[PDB]
This record gives sequence, C-alpha cells and structure tokens, in this order.
Amino acid sequence: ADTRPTVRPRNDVAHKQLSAFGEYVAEILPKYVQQVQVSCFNELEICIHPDGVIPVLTFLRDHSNAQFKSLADLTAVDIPTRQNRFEIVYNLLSLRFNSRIRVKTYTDELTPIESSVPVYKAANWYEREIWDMFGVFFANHPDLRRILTDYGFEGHPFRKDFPLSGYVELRYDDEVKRVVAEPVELAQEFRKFDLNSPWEAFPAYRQPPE
Amino acid sequence: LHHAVIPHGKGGRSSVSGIVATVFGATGFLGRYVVNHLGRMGSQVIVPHRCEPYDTMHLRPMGDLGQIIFMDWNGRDKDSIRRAVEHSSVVINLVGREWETQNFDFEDVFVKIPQAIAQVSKEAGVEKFIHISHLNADIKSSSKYLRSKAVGEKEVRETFPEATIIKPAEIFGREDRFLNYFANIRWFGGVPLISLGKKTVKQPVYIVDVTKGIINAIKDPDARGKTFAFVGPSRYLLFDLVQYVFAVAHRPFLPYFEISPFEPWTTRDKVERIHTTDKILPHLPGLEDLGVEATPLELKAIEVLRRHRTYDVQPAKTIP
Amino acid sequence: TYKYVNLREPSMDMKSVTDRAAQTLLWTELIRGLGMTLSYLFREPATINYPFEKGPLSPRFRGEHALRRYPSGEERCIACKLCEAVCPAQAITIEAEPRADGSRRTTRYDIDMTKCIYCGFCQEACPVDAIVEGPNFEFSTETHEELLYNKEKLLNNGDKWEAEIAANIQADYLYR
Amino acid sequence: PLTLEGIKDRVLYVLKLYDKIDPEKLSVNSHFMKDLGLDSLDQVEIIMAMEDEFGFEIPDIDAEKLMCPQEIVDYIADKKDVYE
Amino acid sequence: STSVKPIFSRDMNEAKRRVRELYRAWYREVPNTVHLFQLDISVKQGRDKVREMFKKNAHITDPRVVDLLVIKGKMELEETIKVWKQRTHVMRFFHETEAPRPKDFLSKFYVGHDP
Amino acid sequence: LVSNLTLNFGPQHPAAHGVLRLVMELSGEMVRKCDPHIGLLHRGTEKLIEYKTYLQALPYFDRLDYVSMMCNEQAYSLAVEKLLNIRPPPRAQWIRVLFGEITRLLNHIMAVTTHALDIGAMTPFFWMFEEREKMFEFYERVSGARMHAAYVRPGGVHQDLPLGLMDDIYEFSKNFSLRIDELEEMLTNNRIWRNRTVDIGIVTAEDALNYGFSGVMLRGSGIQWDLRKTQPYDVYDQVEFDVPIGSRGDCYDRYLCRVEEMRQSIRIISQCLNKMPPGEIKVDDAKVSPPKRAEMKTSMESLIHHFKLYTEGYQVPPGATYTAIEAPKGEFGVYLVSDGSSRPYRCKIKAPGFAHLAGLDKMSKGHMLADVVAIIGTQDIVFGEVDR
Amino acid sequence: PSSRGEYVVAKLDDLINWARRSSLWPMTFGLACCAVEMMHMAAPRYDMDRFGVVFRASPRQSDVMIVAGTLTNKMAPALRKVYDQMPEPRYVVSMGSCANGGGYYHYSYSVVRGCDRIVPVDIYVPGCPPTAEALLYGILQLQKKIKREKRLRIWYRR
Ligand SMILES: NC(=O)C1=CN([C@@H]2O[C@H](COP(=O)(O)OP(=O)(O)OC[C@H]3O[C@@H](n4cnc5c(N)ncnc54)[C@H](OP(=O)(O)O)[C@@H]3O)[C@@H](O)[C@H]2O)C=CC1
Ligand code: SF4
Ligand code: SF4
Ligand code: SF4
Repeated sequence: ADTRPTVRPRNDVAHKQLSAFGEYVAEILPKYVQQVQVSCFNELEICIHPDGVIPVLTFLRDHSNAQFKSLADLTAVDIPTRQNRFEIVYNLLSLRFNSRIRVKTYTDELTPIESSVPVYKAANWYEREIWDMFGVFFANHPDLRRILTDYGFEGHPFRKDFPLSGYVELRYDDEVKRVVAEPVELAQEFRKFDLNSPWEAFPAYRQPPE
Repeated sequence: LHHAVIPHGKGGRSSVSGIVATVFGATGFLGRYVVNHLGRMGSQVIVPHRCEPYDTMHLRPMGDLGQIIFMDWNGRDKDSIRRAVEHSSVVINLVGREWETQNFDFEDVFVKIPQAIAQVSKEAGVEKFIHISHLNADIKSSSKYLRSKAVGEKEVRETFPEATIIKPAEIFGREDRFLNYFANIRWFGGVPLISLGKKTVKQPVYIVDVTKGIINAIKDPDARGKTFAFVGPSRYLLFDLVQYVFAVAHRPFLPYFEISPFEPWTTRDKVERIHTTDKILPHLPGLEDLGVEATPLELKAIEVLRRHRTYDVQPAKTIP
Repeated sequence: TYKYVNLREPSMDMKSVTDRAAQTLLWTELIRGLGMTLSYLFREPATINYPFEKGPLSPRFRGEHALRRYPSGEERCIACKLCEAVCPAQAITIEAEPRADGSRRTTRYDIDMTKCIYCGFCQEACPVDAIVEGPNFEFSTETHEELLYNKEKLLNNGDKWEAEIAANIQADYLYR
Repeated sequence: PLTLEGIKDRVLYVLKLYDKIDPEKLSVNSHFMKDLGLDSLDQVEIIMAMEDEFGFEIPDIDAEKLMCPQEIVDYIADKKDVYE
Repeated sequence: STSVKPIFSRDMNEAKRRVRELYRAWYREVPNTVHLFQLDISVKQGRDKVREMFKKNAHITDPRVVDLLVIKGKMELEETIKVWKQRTHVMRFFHETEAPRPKDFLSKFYVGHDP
Repeated sequence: LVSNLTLNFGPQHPAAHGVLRLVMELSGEMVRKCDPHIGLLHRGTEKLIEYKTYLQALPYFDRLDYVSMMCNEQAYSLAVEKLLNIRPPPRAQWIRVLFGEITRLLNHIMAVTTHALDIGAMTPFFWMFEEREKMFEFYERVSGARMHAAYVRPGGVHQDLPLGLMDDIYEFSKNFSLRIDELEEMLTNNRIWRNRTVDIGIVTAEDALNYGFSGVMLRGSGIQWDLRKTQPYDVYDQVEFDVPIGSRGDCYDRYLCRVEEMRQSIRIISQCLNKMPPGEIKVDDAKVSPPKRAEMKTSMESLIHHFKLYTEGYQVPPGATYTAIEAPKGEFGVYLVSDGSSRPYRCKIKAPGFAHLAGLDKMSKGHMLADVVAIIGTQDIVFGEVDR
Repeated sequence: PSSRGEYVVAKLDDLINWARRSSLWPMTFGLACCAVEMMHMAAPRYDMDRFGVVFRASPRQSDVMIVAGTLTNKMAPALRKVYDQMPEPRYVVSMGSCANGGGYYHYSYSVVRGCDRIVPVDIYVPGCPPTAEALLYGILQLQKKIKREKRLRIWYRR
C-alpha cells in the first residue's frame, strides 16, 4: 500500500506465502515439477513434466495442506515457436485456504496427455474442448469428440496457423434444396492492420541478444 | 469484353464472371435453375417480372449483394423491355405457359412476346441472345402450343438471326410439371384415362442438364446463330413411363379436368403434347456438343417423386 | 457474513399444525395468489402508445452514424482514419486524396450498417467531431444493399438531422 | 448340410461377383496378390462378402492370411467343421 | 533420439489392423447411411467414395498419425451411426454444387491466375 | 438406453436463453442420461480477440453473457488493470460496483422470471421485466446504449454520471423492494411452485466442488463461499451484505437464494448512493486513459496520446493471469495472456454456465422428463458464454 | 350494385391484405443478445401484443420469422429446415447486425455472414441490439409492406 492512485498497491504478505508454499510442492514431487515461479501480481506457477499430470493434480486435490477442491479452468495455449507447440494450463481453487495456483504442462499434436477426469469431474468437457479446438489428444477420456466446432470440421480452429475466415462458407442452394459448402470467398477481405511500435516498450522484459 | 466485365476471381459466389444476363420470365420452373447457376458464379443478373415481388423472394439467396434486380415490365409494352436490356451482355427469353388466358393467348406468349424482345435486343445492340424453342416445333403440328411455338421459332431466327434458338424435349425436375403431372394429376381422385398410349415415344430430359447447357452456350463464341435440341440419352414409350412411375411412386395403377380460372390442370391442348411423339433429329447438335452429358431418367427420377412416394425397382425398359 | 434462507422448524403445537392443515384443505395461500393478480388488474398499465409516443432516451443515445459540417458548411472530416482503425468490426472503409484546393478530404467513405455493432467508438476517436451517431433509430430497410451507407448517404443524414445532433452534443460535450 | 464341395462352389461363385476379379484367372488356388493382383483393401470386402455368404463372423487376424481362395475353403473347414 | 510415446499402436503391423477394422465399419455402414438420410446416391457410390479417403492416406507411415487418422474416423462414423449428422453433413464429401474445377495447365491459363 | 430422443430447443420458445440440442436416453417415463450439444452458438469469440486491441476486444466481453453485461466488462477490466499494474481511481471503483449490483438485479430478474416462465408461471415475467426497462435507462443514460453499454473499461469508466441520475436511481431502489415482495407472494408460498423445485436436482456438497460449480450452485447447498467476501476487488470490502446460504440443496433453495441476493443488492445500492465519493472517473495516466476532448484539442502531448490509443492501443507488460469475479451466474474469469504487444495473445473465458451445464447429466439422473425444464432453468444457463 | 372487375378485386384484395397484417404470429429465434430485446418488445412498456402480434405460436403455424442473433454454421441447417415448414405466406425479418452481415462476427469461420444467405429476408432491422422500440418499427413497417401487396389485382390481370 502506498499513496499513489495511479499504481497498483502491492500485497507482499501474500507474495511471501506463495514463495514459502513454493518449495513445499517442489520438494514433495521432484520427479515431475520442473520450474516453479511466482508472478508479481500474486499468482503461483508450477511447471510439471507432462507425465506428472495425475500425480501432481491428484496430490493438491487431496493433500492436507493444499486442499484444492475445485478446478477453476483448463485450456491450452498454442505456441508454434516451440517443439512442444501446445501448452496445457490448469487453474486450481482452494476454498479452505482461499488461494489459487496454476499448473502447466507441455505437449504437441502426437503426444497425448492422460485425462484428468479421474482427478476432477470438472474436466469432463474442458478436455473435449482442448481436443476440439487445438487437436491435443487426451488418453483414457471417457468420451472424446468435438464439442464446439461444426460436424465434420476438417481442421482445428484455435491453432495459430488456422486462417480466421476458415476454409468453407455455407449457403443455401435451391438446385439441391439443402445447405451446401464451398471454398470461402469474402465480399471484403479482412484488413490486416500492423500495430507494433518499433521502440522497446518495457526494458524489464527485454530478451537478451542471441 | 467491356472493361467492367473482365473476368475476376475464382467463380465462387462473390467472384465476378462478366456475364450481365437479363432473364425474361425467370419466375418459371426452368428459370430458377438458370438464375441459380448464373448466381452461383456471381454474374450480374437483371430479372424483370410481372407477378408480386413476393413471388421473386426465393431467387434472392441465389445471388450475391447487388447481383439480382427485380424490375417490372409488361409483354404488351416495349418501353419497359428496353430498360431491362439496355446494357445486358446477353438476354434470355424463357416466357411461356401451359394454358391460354383471356389476356395472352398462345400466340402472344409464343410469337409476339418472343419477337418484341428480340427486336429491342437488336435495337439496343445486345451482343448475344438465347431463345427456348420446343423440340416438336412445326406449323403443321396438331398441338396449338406447338403450332403457336412453331411461328416463334421463325421470327426469332429472323429478327435476331444470331440468336441461339434451343429446342429441348420434355423436361423433368423437382418442380417439373411432367413427372409430377402423371403421378398426382393423372391418378389422384381419378383412374388413369390413357387413350392407348402404345404408339407414342417420349424422350424427356433432366432440368439440370438443360440448365448446364444454356450457360455453356453463353460462354461459347461459336454457338452464335446455331440451333440446338436437348434430349435424354434413352428413349421411352408413354405407356411404359406411366407404369414405371407408379412403381417409384408406389401408387395403384389401372391402365386406361376441364379448363377453369386459376392455373388449369389437364387442359385440352396439353393432351396433344403428351401423345405427340418426340421428333428424331439426328442432325441438330445436342447436349453432348455443349460439354454436357444427358443424365438418365433412372438416376434422377428418384428424387423428384420421392415426395409422392408415401412414407429394388427394375429400371424402365427402353424402346429404340 | 451469511444467513439461512430455508431453515424454519414448524412448531408442533396443535394450533400451528391446524394452520398448516387449514392451509392445505382451504388453499388459502393460493387464494392469496389470486389476490396479487387482482390488484394488478386495477392498476394502470405501463404501456405507451407507439408511434404517437416514444420511449424516453438520453443525449448520449447511439443511433444512425452521420457526418457533420462546420457552421460554414464545410465537411468536418479530414480523413484521419482514426475511426477506421478503431471500429472494432472493421465496418468502416475510407479513401482520401488532396482535393482540388489541396485540402485533405475523403473520396470514398463507407460504413457497413450490418457489420457495425453500434459501439460509439467512432465518435470517440474523431479529433474533429465529424462522424457522430444521431438520435435516429427507425431506419429499417427492405434490402441489404440499402444498409450500406457511403459518403453521400452519411453526409445527407448529417445535414438531415444536424438541427438535433448539435443540440444533443451541446448539452453533453462537457461530460466527455 | 456340410457339402465341403459346396464351400469350393460358393467361394468360386462369390469371387465371380467381385467385379475386380477376372473370371478366367479365377481358380481354387488362384493368387490374389499376383494372379488377380487386387488391393489388400479389396480382399477385406471379399472376406466380408464370405461372412454374409457363410453367415458368421470371421476374425481380422485370420483374414490377413486368406490370400488364396483355397484358404477360404481350408480356414472355413475348422469354423464349419465339415470332415469329408 | 526418436524415443516417442505412442497412442495405441506400437508398430505399423498393429496399426494397419485398425485400418482394416475401420474400413469394414464404413463398408457395412454405407447401406444404412443412404437409407437413414434418404440420400439420392446408390449404395455402390458411397463405398467407392469411402475407398478414396482411405486411399489418399495410403502414403502414411507414422504409427501415431495412423492412430490419429483412425481416431477421427470413429468420431465421423459415430456421428453418422447415431444420426447426429444431418443430410447436409453427409453429402459434403461429394461436392455436388461445385462446378468442375480445371486442373490442366492450359485450362488455368484461360480462366484466371491460380497456379 | 431404451429410446434415445434428441430433445431440441432449436425451435426456441419464449425463453431467450439460446438454442440447445439435447440428446437423452430415457427409460420409459423417467430420464436416465443426457448429452447436451452446445456448438450451436460458438462464434469464435476467443479467436477473434487475438486480432483486436485490448480496447477493441472489450465489447466482446459484453456479448458473452448478454444478461449480465456490465459485470462481464468488469471481469475483463480487472484483468487488464492487474497486468497493467495500475489502479482505477476510487470514484471509478464505486461506479463499477454501483452498476455491478444493478446488473445483478438485471440478471436475477431474467433468471427467476424465465425460470418461472418455462414452468408455465407467466405473470411474474412481465411485472419484473418492467423494472428491467427502468433499469435499462440507467444503462442508457450513462453509456447511451440500452444493453451493450461498454461503459466499464480498463482504467475506470468512460463518462461520468449525468446530473439527476443518482437522484433517480434512488427513486428506483426505494420502491423496488415492494416489487420483490409481490414476486414472492406468488412463487415462494405457492404449493404448485414448491412441488416443482423441492427435492429436485439435489447437488451434494462434495460433488459441487468436484464438478467445478460456483455461485448460487455452491451456496445453494450450504457451501460458504462468495468471492465478494473472501476475494473482494473494488469496494465490496467496504459494504455490508449477507451471503444467503441454503441447506436442502434442491432447486427451491437456489430460487430462494437468487431472490435473497436481489434484496442484498438493494442493501448495497443504498450504501453506494450515500457513500459515492468525488474525483475523476478514469485513471489519470494518459498513456492508458485517453484524455478528455478538452485537453486533446488544446495540448500537444494530450493529442498524441489520443492519436495512438485509438489506432494502436496501449502496450501491456508480457505475462498472463487469471482473474475472476462473482458474476451473477457464478464465477466468471479470463485467462488473458499478453506477450508485450497491444493485442492479447490468448483469452480463455471461464463461463460459469459451462460447468453448470456439463453437470446437468449428473443432476438429471433419476428425474422425470419434465423436470429437466426446472433443472436447466435453475442453473441460469445462457449459451452466449457456453459457446463464445 | 355495380362495379368493374378491377374494383371488386381491389376491395376484396384490400381486405385480406389487412387481415394478414393485423394478425401476425411471429416465430422467434432467440439465438443471441438481440433475443433479449424481442422480450422487451413484448414486455409491458411496448406490449407488441397490443397490435395483435401474439407472443408464442407453433413454428408450424407461424406467420413471420424474426431471426434474432448470430447464425452459426452448426445452427444454419436447422434454420432452413424451420423455414421450409412455415405455411405460406411466410415473411422473414432479420433482426440485429449479426443476423444481417455477420455483425461483430463477420470474419468468424463458424458464422454465416448474414442470414439472408440461408433464407430470403423481407425486413432488415439494424442495431446490435436494435432497441426494443426500433424492432417494433420494423414490425409496423412490415405490416405496411404487406399493405402494399396486390395479389388479386395481378391475378385478375394474368
Ligand atoms: N416443361 C416444358 O414445357 C419445356 C420447356 N420449354 C419452354 O421453357 C420455357 C420455360 O419453362 P417453364 O419455366 O416451365 O415455363 P413457366 O410456365 O414456369 O412460365 C415461364 C415464365 O413466363 C411468365 N409468364 C406467363 N405469361 C407471361 C406474360 N404475358 N408475360 C410475361 N411473363 C409471362 C411466367 O410468369 P407468371 O407465372 O407470373 O405468369 C413465368 O415466369 C417455356 O416457355 C417452354 O416453352 C420447351 C420444351 C419443354
Ligand atoms: S458504432 Fe462502433 S462498430 Fe458502429 S460504425 Fe461506429 S465504431 Fe464502427
Ligand atoms: S476519425 Fe473523424 S476526421 Fe478522422 S477519418 Fe474518421 S470521421 Fe474523418
Ligand atoms: S445482432 Fe446484436 S444482439 Fe444479435 S448477436 Fe449480434 S450484437 Fe448480439
């Protein structure tokens, strides 16, 4: 807390607790946890080897000091610049201790991740979505299939290399008396504005030379 | 070609083809496919009409934005005709009726109206033109529909000597009034009354086949001035067809309606065309010439009468 | 701090029970339900008479985009493309060339009233208060093409309503 | 009822139905891979055709060996269990 | 190194098994599909189309990929079996309305720019 | 499985919650399984936002839950503020709270009424919707748009409240509580309503946590959890209101909880009007808050910052975060990811109705077919955010 | 009595054109935010029912369809199916901006860029959402559009 209305007041106490709670999980499951980091806005991050999805998520759900009962969110972040392009992310809640932790893995198109449905029933559908939109496959999922896209969508939309306008646009044809599909044609193309400023914005995050 | 009509795109819905087509009597069964095919590739289309604008709505999805226009006109007037054809790269005449009214008899829709359109196109300097004649045209023919038709085939060949007159045989399709004519009209509430349909030979054609032919004709530069007829690939007998129809339609069969207001059904003169034989004209170029293959009636008769079929059928025997 | 919503214990005294027994066999609470409805019958309906009356609006209301002119008459827009670059739906198209007298002005200016989301960003980003949104909203059309407003249509609307657009902006430019 | 000869009969007739197979080269011991020279995909349809013809299931792993019409006769021997 | 986690099939010999298992699944379903949706193509046409999509993937070699291609097929079939799809979705494999796209060189040079 | 039926809401009835294609597996009269299909409204919002500026993307969050608009924008705003490392001015935090409660009134009125519309109870739909109309004006008189205000933005709000508004919101609040008492006089004590939502869709406390429920679903079965009390964001730490808690777990309690939350909103508004402070409405950091037109048309720096913030937007520090709020329906949050550019890299939207719908299968076990009407309604499912 | 053929047609044609517009039973497609306004338009303030426009009607006994909200590719086939089941006359009214040209989602792969592709629209109502009053203007406008129909006259002049 400080007397500056245009800045965000830091809460260091909660930040210290996460760092203290940091090694707590790094020591307990060192077979999987690769990297644990804490962000300045009080959010804990745990980096786990993909195999340890069940050992780590199952632990926090039930341990006597984690007690993360509810799964807040489950998604993936496509990143085509890495060998493991995709990157799962689990957001966990803890009513007892009133805190949230984020657990991340890494996979690709052809390396499935064990379904976490056994750990949480919440991920019954979130795992369908990730497969549906990104293409990652989940092993042992009770029922894996498309949840969002249209039937027979020959592609995985949310991948960064999937054009925004798709590949086929529908229309109704009288000759055949049924909706049809054709290669996409746009009356007006999507204008692609270039916004990046050519001057370094934040020196703190500067990536060192190569 | 004009600067604004140069081809552009990939021929999809919003691609520009360069064919500013003006279709007369597009509201009919044949037209809606021609409009749809023209709309498919995005060609500019003007559609004069006489009925309520409500009746033209179903054409709207068939065209992109600003590609379909719904003017007004009247056959008895030529001032209206000129507006719709002032800047058309081609003009198509599809007018016609299966019965006569107290306003426009057979001659008016088959002679003057086809002509009046032809002259204005010449006056306006239309570069091309298409005309739908009937395969069985002959001034000595019995069917006044045909006798009236036979007159039109001459003036159109005279007023617009380069107009590609086309003479298709009986056409069938989803909305056709030939296959649907036998199934419902002939039988419903009435036992078949075929007058010894043993000598007649009928060689109908598929509507899609005709539609593809017309477009190919527009593109071709050498098709100017010629004359074509479209006929299915397999000939048939009238009696054989009706019997086979009830197999697909699964209606009871027993081998062997007046003229009123509204749209009459089973008109006096319409009969003559059902009995009238399909002419054999081996010398006139047909569908196969337009890069179009006739689709056998066996393949496509299933869809049209599927609705007639309430809620493993040997195809009809052919006659050489 | 919480509270309990459904935790009442029915006292088992005869009188209380007789009430819950009285309620069932006499439908009293249902008779009460017919009461509230009866009252609303004799109230005054909140129905206004359209189109002879209108629903109250505010100066900030957002409606049909329009293009303004200075008091002299000149176009306010100077083709700065801020509105295009911010319209979230990319419903704005703009072109400009130096006019005869060498003044930056538009040549093609189009708003797609079907791609528009009526967000008000365009009037926020205009540095000269050229493109605004008038208080009009009754502009439904029978065809899609009519709802594609180009420069000529927008200018006419601005001239058409300018007697009111300024009146609203006058009362409200201070909050901005 | 058993007619181990019948097995030799229908199988030859059935493969006649398969349009790809030329009748002339068909034989009780014709070679699918080289004589007929069909596709491994095609022979799956044949196996399915036999299932309907003989009216019972045929495992896939077995089907990846019945490369000649005889083995349809031979393999079906144990399944039918006809010991002429 | 090539140490990679497999999905279902540890080698092509097992992987190719499900392909033949899958092909029968379609091959026996096309007759149902035509009647279920009341399509207007003979049972023969569907299987011929089915072979094409299987055939175009003959060049595949990766055990994982074939597992993936197979995994999609079951979903496509399951929707078809359960009638989750609709008459429209079934015919999207045949491309009726699409007019013949030219493919030889001189055809392209007369119509547009696409190579 | 005996006879699976594709119960469809595609021919949508007057409920205005979306279009739902439902595939079930009955056993005679009783339902035995369910399988909602939710792709029917997936527009791809989560993908377009990757092409917009953080400012341009704001209107999308308005169209996720199209009955809890300003609450949605607040959820997005907090996420950007958190990554920007700046705080909105104290006056802004009250305005946003002032409308969060008003929005929560809007949401519940839709939820309770339509939930009663589906069960044939039709009169309560209108009475309360009239108040929705009056509340729309407050939306309209501040932002000029009846529903999709986009009033709340990263850094506070856009325009200050007009004169005579707070003095008119007070008028609405004062008489409002009489409106609810009329509503309860036909739903709570009515025996027909009780027969439909008591012992129906009972959710066990442990399961609610496991499936990932939040909001009136969690608090409808005893669980004491409300992010307005444990993790306050703007000013909720500086107001007094009692989080209602049910015990039975059936639908009836959730109906009671929602009606009780609306009353607890009035107890808050009464405190927002009296405690509203003076000052500016947006962060006085021009690089994030575009200046008012007065300074833009007068000062040099004031113009440039109005020439970049409407063409390129504001850069955000690289990072990612998950921020959530007690939206009317339940927990709502976004996993925004920024890579340093003025456009978000990724934005996952945790729609509270997504989990509450997946759990419909669990809740629907062993209930008549007609009870799915009273089960879907009690969850307050709007398919705007289910599909996004 | 006396009257020419043209005159008697107009008056008895004027009747039906009045009946078919004084009593519209609109099917509603509440697909997105603009669904809410459709509810307000029926709410007490405007009371669309006061013009005879009833609130609910069986989709197979409708009189006009008001496409409200976005039209996803997945949901498109259902819309067309419903359209074909509407007995004639059937007037389709596009409501909002995502039901006209894709609105905010014009460039979304899974969005039908304008419902007009799937069906022929009669009245287009702009605004996302169109204020509950504007929508009412469209419905009133539609009745006039009906009032400018001359079926029988055209029939008498066939
Ligand atoms: N099945 C067949 O008969 C075959 C086709 N043809 C020819 O193809 C042409 C088109 O086929 P089809 O669509 O089935 O014919 P239609 O019966 O559907 O009529 C075609 C068009 O002509 C219009 N029409 C009728 N009278 C007039 C008039 N006085 N003035 C202007 N337009 C009028 C009709 O509009 P409205 O409905 O409002 O009157 C309609 O739009 C026919 O002319 C026919 O001679 C030739 C060989 C076989
Ligand atoms: S209101 Fe918004 S979406 Fe509409 S034209 Fe203006 S900036 Fe574009
Ligand atoms: S922001 Fe204003 S001045 Fe700039 S181009 Fe747009 S309308 Fe013209
Ligand atoms: S048209 Fe308007 S109400 Fe409908 S989905 Fe689009 S923005 Fe929402």
